[PDB]
Amino acid sequence: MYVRISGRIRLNAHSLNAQGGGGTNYIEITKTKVTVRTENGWTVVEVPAITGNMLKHWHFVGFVDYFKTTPYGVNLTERALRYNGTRFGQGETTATKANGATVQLNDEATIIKELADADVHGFLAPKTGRRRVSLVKASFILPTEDFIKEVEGERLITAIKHNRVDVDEKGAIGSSKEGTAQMLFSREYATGLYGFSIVLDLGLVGIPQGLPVKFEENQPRPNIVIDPNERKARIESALKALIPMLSGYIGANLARSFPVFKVEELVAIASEGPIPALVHGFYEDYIEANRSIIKNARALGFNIEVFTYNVDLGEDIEATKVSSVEELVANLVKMV
Amino acid sequence: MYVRISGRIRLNAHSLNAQGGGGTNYIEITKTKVTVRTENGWTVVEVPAITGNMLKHWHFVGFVDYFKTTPYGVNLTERALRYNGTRFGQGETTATKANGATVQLNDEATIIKELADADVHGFLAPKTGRRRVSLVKASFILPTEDFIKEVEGERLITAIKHNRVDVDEKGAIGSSKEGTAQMLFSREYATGLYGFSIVLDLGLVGIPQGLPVKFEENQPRPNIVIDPNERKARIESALKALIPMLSGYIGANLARSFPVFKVEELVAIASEGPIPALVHGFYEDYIEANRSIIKNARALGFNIEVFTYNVDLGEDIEATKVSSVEELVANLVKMV
Amino acid sequence: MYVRISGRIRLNAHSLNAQGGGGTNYIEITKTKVTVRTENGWTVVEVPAITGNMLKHWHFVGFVDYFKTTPYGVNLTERALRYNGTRFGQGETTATKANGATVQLNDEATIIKELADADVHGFLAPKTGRRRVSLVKASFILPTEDFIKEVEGERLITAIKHNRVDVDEKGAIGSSKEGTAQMLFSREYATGLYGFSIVLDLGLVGIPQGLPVKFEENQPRPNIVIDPNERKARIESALKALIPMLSGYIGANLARSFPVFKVEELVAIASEGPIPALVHGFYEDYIEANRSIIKNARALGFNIEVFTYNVDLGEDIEATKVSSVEELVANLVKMV
Amino acid sequence: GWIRNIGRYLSYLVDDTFEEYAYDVVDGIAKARTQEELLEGVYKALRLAPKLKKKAESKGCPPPRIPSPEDIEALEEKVEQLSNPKDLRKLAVSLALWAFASWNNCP
Amino acid sequence: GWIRNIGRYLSYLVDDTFEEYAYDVVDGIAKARTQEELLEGVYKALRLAPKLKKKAESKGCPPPRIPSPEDIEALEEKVEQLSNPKDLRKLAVSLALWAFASWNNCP
Amino acid sequence: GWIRNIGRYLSYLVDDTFEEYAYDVVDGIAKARTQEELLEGVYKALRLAPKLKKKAESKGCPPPRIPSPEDIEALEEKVEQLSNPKDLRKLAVSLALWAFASWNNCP
Amino acid sequence: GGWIRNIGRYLSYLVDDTFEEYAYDVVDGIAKARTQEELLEGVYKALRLAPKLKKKAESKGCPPPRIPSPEDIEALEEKVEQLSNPKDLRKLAVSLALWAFASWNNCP
Amino acid sequence: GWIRNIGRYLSYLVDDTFEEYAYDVVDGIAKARTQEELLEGVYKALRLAPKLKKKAESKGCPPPRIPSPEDIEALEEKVEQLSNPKDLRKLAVSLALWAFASWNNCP
Repeated sequence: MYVRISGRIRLNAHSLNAQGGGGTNYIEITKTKVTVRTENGWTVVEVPAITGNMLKHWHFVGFVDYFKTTPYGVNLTERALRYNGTRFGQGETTATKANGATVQLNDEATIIKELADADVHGFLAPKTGRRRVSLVKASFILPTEDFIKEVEGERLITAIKHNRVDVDEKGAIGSSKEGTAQMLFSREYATGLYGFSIVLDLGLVGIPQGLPVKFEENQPRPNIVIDPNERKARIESALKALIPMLSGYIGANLARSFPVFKVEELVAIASEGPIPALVHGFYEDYIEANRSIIKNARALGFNIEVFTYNVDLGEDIEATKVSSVEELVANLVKMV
Repeated sequence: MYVRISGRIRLNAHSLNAQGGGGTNYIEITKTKVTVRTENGWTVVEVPAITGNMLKHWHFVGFVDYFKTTPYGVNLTERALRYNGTRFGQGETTATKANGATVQLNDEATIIKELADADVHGFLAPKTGRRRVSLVKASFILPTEDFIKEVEGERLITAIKHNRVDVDEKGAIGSSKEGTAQMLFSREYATGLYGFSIVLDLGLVGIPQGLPVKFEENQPRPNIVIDPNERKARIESALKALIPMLSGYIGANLARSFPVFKVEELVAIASEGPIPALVHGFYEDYIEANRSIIKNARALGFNIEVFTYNVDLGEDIEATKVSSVEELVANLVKMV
Repeated sequence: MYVRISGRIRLNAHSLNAQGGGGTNYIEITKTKVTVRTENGWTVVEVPAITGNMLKHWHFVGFVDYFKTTPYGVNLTERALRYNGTRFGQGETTATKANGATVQLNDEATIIKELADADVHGFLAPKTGRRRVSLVKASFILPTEDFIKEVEGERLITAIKHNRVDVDEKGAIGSSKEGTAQMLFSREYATGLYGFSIVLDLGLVGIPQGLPVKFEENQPRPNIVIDPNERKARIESALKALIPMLSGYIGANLARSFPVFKVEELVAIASEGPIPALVHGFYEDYIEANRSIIKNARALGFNIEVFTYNVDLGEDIEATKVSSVEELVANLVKMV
Repeated sequence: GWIRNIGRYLSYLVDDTFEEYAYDVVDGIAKARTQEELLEGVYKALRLAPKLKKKAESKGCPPPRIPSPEDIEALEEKVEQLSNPKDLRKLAVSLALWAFASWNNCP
Repeated sequence: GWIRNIGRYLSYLVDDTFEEYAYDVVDGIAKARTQEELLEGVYKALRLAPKLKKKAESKGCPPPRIPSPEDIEALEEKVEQLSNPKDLRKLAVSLALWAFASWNNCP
Repeated sequence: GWIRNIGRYLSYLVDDTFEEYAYDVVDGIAKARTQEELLEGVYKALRLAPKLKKKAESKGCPPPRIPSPEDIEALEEKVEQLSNPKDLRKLAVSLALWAFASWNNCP
Repeated sequence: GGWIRNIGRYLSYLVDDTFEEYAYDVVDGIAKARTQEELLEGVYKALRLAPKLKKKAESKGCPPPRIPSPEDIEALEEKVEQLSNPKDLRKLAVSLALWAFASWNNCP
Repeated sequence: GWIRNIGRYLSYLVDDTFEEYAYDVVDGIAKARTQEELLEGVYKALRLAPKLKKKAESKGCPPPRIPSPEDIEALEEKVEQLSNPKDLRKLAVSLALWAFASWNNCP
């Protein structure tokens, strides 16, 4: 079961995915270049953004959070309990098990049947050479094009400096000459209307990549190495992992920033067969394009199911109006 | 007690979280830029705000204040008694308890066992490398969209200028050559209606982050290193810490400003397991965005229990109509 | 049945086809030198690009994906089923069919009959010398010339640093002496308005190139070693393989980058007879060149069909306006 | 160039030897979005004329230089024809670029 | 020459001592594309001049070199002929390059 | 355009060499947002004319120039056809801004 | 006129070990200096990392980096001002770009 | 004449023990009509220092030696006066010639 969700969200006072400071007193958010038409030729502007790697890691955190409560939660990597996104590292041969056992890196079927995070997000063991591509693909989160076009430059990143109080046992504040630590570190906070294009394929969950099908009697028999109930639980956990991602649990510095989050709109498509990924919501005319992407795909012979959040998508399209993301994932988990 | 609360508060005549000014005669309230639709194109406006660091520190102050009274209050860091916001220095290896004992900074299980504030707010030891994610996360305090948009200008800030008078033993004002320690000391004063969306993942208290769940025989169990009564006391103190937060004990310049405070409305959800982060109250229609986030959340299998103050939240949703803040805390602590 | 496609596709925050570093923490994006006319005389500029080899590999991946669902999916290679792009490396004489059967390499007709990938994408067997040129040609992906004219370069590239958080059982980063794997690599991300051109020479599927005709009594006829249903299914799968190119499944690092990838405009031609390829979309003046090259070609007596998306082609040309790429592939598969 | 004369007066209220430190009005003039905001900021800056007139002599300083009534005409005619936010913001920032300069006053 | 003085002043915002690390103003001045961005970045940089003046005696360092009114009142019309971003980027980078030089701010 | 005579009259009650220094009327002129209070403020400012006329000869300088009745009348049809507050307050703040300058009231 | 080595010594701190600051992008941009404007931009990008190296050198028992003197900046500015031809601009850029990779004894 | 120390470095990019096979740098340094392309080629060859050093480090045998900064200025202080290509050839070809020798690096 493959599901593609893309939409527009509003962020304010967020500082997700900063470029760090390297031990210095200035930490700034990641920025990258985008191209806009601006009715005067395609110009390139630099805007704040959060990398897809961090979004994928937060999806993994949500997945491992919602998989523990499942009775099949023993089949998990012990390192993944503390949200350590390492998989197998570089110089590793035996992977720890949440139960306390050990897993040999080879025999990818064993890896996917015993570790759940490696099943969904893939893994790499270079000591032997085993690879498994991630079944969840995350895209960048850029501010939407029309917002940049209609803001007319006028950068929206504000540098707020908030200190570090160091009260000594004598109630004194000094410098490094006495053994104290007093720095007024500054952090960059931003805002704007961003877009997300989370795409995730779950048809290969529990399916080794060395032999997806068995061909017992010349039939495309899926090669599931785990219990079907376990596969269903894994898919349900992965689908419910979108509950915290679109509720505000994405990004760094949640303790002191906790981005002011609200999903402005989104569209999601789900199917059992392979389908084109929906265009990102960063572009201004994505919605109409997505409508076509739906309208001309159902007639081709795909049983695409479409859910929208306050998105019209015209008419004559079997689209379900979800009141919130929670109702969306509730609809998705029914067809697993 | 994964408790999420968000609401609107009428912060009138405050000066919380200034910009420091480096000690000159002019100091200003920190400002950040937020996006508003205005129904004719999204525009960014710069308005006063309260950084989440300040809110988290004041939560820590309330936590230690309400944890000292509990007989289990011995396990507090020495620096925490004086409300020192620091958690661990850049190059220190040991910590001092209230009674004067010494706590090592390795095997963070014992650190969270013998320390209370570091257990519930997290810490960081650069030398040994220990870390702990904060169990209390707070968001910015921003003026709401419906208010920021309908003012149509109205700079809010007034910059009242009040200076110190100094007289010597002869009743002489003095001059600059004699110093007399006179400065004009102009300060900015703001107003408006703001929102807050602080969250508390308190269900992980007293549990080491390295091994959050132990496996006795292929079955999960929480790794409660501390006594269960100690855990209950810590949870009760953390919940009651919100009482001197919605009463006017947040920010700085309390000795002179002490904001004229009142909670206009609020909604809180306690539940037991991982639940979606409640959306911020900064947006105008958040109530609707909440009415569609808890009514359908209960359908997925979440035991969400919702308390509301001055918010209808429909009628089909079983919402407890709380009349104040501290009895909301009482309802929250009834389920310990 | 021959197909040619060209057009302009917009890319943002893509990291497709980097040099990969190999033995360093820097992941350089591939560069190539292109000739820009310019009013000051022809110059050469270094721009990011996607090699055609990797584009062809992605087309093969899409072809396998949409050919497995076909009931005739048994005629695939074991390596092809794993997306292994190698075909009959040196020193080997046998092919492992996905069914587990063994296919000899002494005859081209048998290979193309029992192996779909070798038939469609060509193959080489250095041990026995059997060769077959691929039936799909892919050109490089370059930023369009007028884009370079308008942006004056701007270096069109950013570098984003990603860490490898190595948290051990004790929660430590290490000092490169215990066995830790914590460092900080970096990735190169680019954007721009690229141009693509794909040639589908689907007229020899199921037809060996040694003896393309039979001449039973001196009249031409195709030499097909498969039943017409197999040829139809192969052609339909190849045509549908363009869907996971114009939707965003082009490039590497899809787990973290997943290029934003909106298609901007496109023109496609399709005819049974041999047709000249269209002008690649990199050139700014390719609309008029393509218009002339289709008008005159139709004037010679070629029964070509023209599909256009977001391009006018004037009014004299009888071309069909296609709303989106899946509609284009539907129209293509409608005419055999 | 018709702005340095008023810029000197603007700098008179944020420098030493005059004890004003009214950063608020200068920031309002510099950070002006609409022309009404810029007019209000300039009005507030020009409001503190009489306070600084006789205080300079009481502190042994030459009288401060009010902009001549001629330049108000030019400023008004310029702000009337400047409606776009770009040029208006450019003028507003250029008005107070040297508000914190090193003008030699009260030797 | 008219760039060394302003660069000297800008170098005071990032250096040893003078504990006020403001990389935002330097970044905005260097990365400015249009005239308005450069002007507002310069205004933001000069807004901290009273802070540097106050901090000079607070640490015993010599008083900072506040730019004279002459160089700014020349630089303003030096800016107001640049119709292409290519000639503005070089000016901005020249302005912001001196901020990271080994100046003897506090000998 | 009927804007300098009223500015002179407003300045005549704030400028030096006089005794009646009523900042209330000039302050309220700037802070005006509706027709009724603005008309009340201008009328209140004009009612100070007799005192200025009677004190003009106390110094021997030429008497202040009271705005002509046509100038006063023009304001009625100039303000009656303004409905938006943005343009209504622009004239209100311009009237107060024109009061502060550096001419000579009377030799 | 002798300042090329002075700025190359500073530039070499962005590639060598014992610093954990592998900023190859700025070195490549300076080495690929097509025109004077983005050559100056690359130099500014290299100089922006000066505080990081300056403060982290003392954190690992190493001498502070030899940040180029304002005289070096003046020399670079005057060299760029008189250069309007890419012919010598290429060799000028390569001159200070090549010193980045050298066996400097930064930490004994 | 400071050729062996750079000849070994250029041989590092072609020796079979280093399976990277970057022949473009050798051809670029060998085929160099003028100054700029020779300098660009030697810079390209020098840019692969991390590759060589921590690819040989991963192999176990001792790492390659980067050319010392002492003779780095030696190349540029002599190539500046070699305007004539014919006299440039005598070292341009030899730089690549010394890269195809044995240079036993590590067993």
